[PDB]
Amino acid sequence: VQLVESGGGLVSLRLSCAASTNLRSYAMAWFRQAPGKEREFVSFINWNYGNTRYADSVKGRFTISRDNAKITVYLQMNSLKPEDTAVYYCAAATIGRLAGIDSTTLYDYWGQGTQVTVS
Amino acid sequence: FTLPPNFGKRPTDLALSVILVVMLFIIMLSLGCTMEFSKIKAHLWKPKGLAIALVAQYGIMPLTAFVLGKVFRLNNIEALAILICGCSPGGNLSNIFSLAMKGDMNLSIVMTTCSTFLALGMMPLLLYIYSRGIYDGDLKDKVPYKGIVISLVLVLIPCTIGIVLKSKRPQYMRYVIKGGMIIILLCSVAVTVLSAINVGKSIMFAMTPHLIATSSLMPFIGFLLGYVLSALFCLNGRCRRTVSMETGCQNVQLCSTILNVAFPPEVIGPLFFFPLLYMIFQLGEGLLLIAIFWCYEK
Repeated sequence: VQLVESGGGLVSLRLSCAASTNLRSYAMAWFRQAPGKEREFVSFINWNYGNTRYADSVKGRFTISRDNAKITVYLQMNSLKPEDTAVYYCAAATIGRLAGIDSTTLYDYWGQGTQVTVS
Repeated sequence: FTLPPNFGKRPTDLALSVILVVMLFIIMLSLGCTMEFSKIKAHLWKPKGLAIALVAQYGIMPLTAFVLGKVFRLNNIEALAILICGCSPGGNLSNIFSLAMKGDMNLSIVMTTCSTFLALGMMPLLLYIYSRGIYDGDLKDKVPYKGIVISLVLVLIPCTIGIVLKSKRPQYMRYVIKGGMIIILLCSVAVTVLSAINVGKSIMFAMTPHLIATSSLMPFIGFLLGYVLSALFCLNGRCRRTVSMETGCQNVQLCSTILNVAFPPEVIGPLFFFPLLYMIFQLGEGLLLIAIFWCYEK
């Protein structure tokens, strides 16, 4: 019943996150779990509006965008670095609460998970 | 896209508030010269006056806000922004609307200042029954307690000093209100221009079909549903227009203080503009109600 991702292949690849059920989320963000490491924040997007806040390293490279019609969320990547090899974990936020965007406590729903590898 | 400008900026964001206090101080002090205390205790001692109106916004308006939430299936951020607006006490800018409505102006205070002292004790415990699944943490600390007292007292001073002028020498009411009409109109230009400088530019994003719908029909239901329960429940026919303009009208400058602290500002986006936009339609709905009940005289 969790969110569904696509993409994530050996290597500019764009990967989608579609909600597997009709749910109303006020914000959806992407997270990345490095191999044998804590998951790090990567990108954020508001749902009604277009607010976005990328992470430190990824400020210019990646781009997160939604579509009006469908409920899929995208994260277009460009200029991949060989340190980006990790397993990206799409996240959704249903109920509002006081939690940091970077922190994972804000997000009530998580994703199936997909692995991105580069060379 | 976003809300680019940052709030709490000294150049313009303070001019919205450091001038509004001046705007409100003289206006209500000028408004304070149409009330007699000797019959105020008549309104207070027998609670037939405030009871219908106080219940009309602490047992009825939250339902209107909560029903619009579940029915419209709004997300748990806007479904909470309009609920916090619903629980908000009687607006300090509602007392203006009783004057143009020929309502019982003395009963306006008895349901404005007395219905704000209940916001301290109701709203913090009025959210547990309405945010059971719309917010995870507690709202106990997010409510601006010290922002209501410094708001009620800033309202209470013109409420009493407004009538006390009729005790030493009301000859100097001529010397005061003759300029108050002349002077306070200069402030409204400063209030209206600065708003269009800072926050008005990014308003275009804020509008939303499922957001204007709540902000347009909620001040209307507050008006009408506040009146029928007023006049029909044996209360005076001419006094009912005082309750009607108090149930629908309510402050939203208190809701904005909660969203600033409840949860992060990137989740908000330009949802900060809802209380500003809510009052625009709150004011707009009334300015259509003013004419209609000014038609019945003619």
